Amino acid sequence: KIQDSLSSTPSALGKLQDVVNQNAQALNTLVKQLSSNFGAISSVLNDIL
Amino acid sequence: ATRFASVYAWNRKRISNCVADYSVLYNSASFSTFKCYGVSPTKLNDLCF
Repeated sequence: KIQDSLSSTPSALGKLQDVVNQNAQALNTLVKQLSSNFGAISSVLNDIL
Repeated sequence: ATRFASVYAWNRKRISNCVADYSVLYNSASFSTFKCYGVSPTKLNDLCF
């Protein structure tokens, strides 16, 4: 039943999917903040220099 | 240009697909005020637009 429930139901692993997802969102959010301008003339550091 | 357009109907000459020798702008002294926002007023030659 564990084999079938985990293979079939994607939300069954939500407690682990949320931690991996929060880390993926935290790093993806951090990189999108590297894509965020924050009030500067440009968000890209190599072009600013 | 020998003659330019007036300030209400100012011309708009788009430049593309060539090499832009910004040296004639950077080293020139006839420009009374070169007070330049956005990018550095001297080292224009090291960017692609």
